[PDB]
Amino acid sequence: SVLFPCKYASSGCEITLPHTEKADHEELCEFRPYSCPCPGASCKWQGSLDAVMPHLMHQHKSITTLQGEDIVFLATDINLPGAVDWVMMQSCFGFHFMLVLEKQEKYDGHQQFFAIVQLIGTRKQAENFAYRLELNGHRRRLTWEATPRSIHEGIATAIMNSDCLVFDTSIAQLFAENGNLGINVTISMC
Amino acid sequence: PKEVRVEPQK
Ligand SMILES: [Zn+2]
Ligand SMILES: [Zn+2]
Repeated sequence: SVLFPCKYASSGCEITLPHTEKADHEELCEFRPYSCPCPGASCKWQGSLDAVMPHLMHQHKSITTLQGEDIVFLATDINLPGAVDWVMMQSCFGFHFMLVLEKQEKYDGHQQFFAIVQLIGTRKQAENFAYRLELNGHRRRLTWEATPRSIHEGIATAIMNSDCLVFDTSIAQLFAENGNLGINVTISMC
Repeated sequence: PKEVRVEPQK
């Protein structure tokens, strides 16, 4: 029944909790710094939520934005060697969503793809949305639907748990044109 | 419902 201030009180939290509860809150706390939501381990930026979009605009100029709830994410050059990243932004319902495609090295020459959407917003806000990722090919279709992650949470855990759209190179070839992959992204509200 | 060519991060 002794109460401790949140470690992010200096940033404005005002929550005080029993030690039993302290870390569980501090992991979820809105006043926790946001890390750069871009894929890969190159950018080490951190800041508040309101600083994220300007950051992305200053430091990640190549990232393109599309307005609309229903768009096509065309990842080019998917067979180009290494582990690689694709990222773009989708604007709708008064929010920005980051679309990420990530290629990883798996067991042998075989590689795996992970595709996922994050909300540029809080976890609570993230709960109001759903997204759908669609791969389309000749007489085929692969679909993944879920709740977007808040960038507060990030995608490392989701991707690690296959909690996103997961497919490997052979799957990729079925849906690819040239060396490019079209991903249909549809956002909706719950 | 448009499309966007996205190149690898680099
Ligand atoms: Zn707090
Ligand atoms: Zn960054």
